[PDB]
Amino acid sequence: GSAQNITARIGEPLVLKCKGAPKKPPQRLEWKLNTGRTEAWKVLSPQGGGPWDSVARVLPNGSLFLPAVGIQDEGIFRCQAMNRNGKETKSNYRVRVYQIPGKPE
Amino acid sequence: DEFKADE
Repeated sequence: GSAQNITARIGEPLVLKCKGAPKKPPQRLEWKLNTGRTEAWKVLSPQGGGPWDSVARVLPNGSLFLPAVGIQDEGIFRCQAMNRNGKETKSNYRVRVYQIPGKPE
Repeated sequence: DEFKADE
């Protein structure tokens, strides 16, 4: 992949994978995503255990599933994992919603 | 500017 462009619409479901992790989650992994304008950046984990209608949920295989990505959910998805070999796997996927910003406040 | 990604 490496910087993959993914288009989506407000209220549309979207799923992303974290390059590096196999079918099942081996060791601990840290995911980070930047959305909004600057104060929306949040850290994704292998266990969201939270409301999907508000944000999204994390798959057991180490993936990410969203029920409906809103215009505010727009941003960039970045994942980082580490294998037993010592090397780490990087994953960057840019996501764009329907409506876009122009003059925020 | 926008994470790793950049166009």
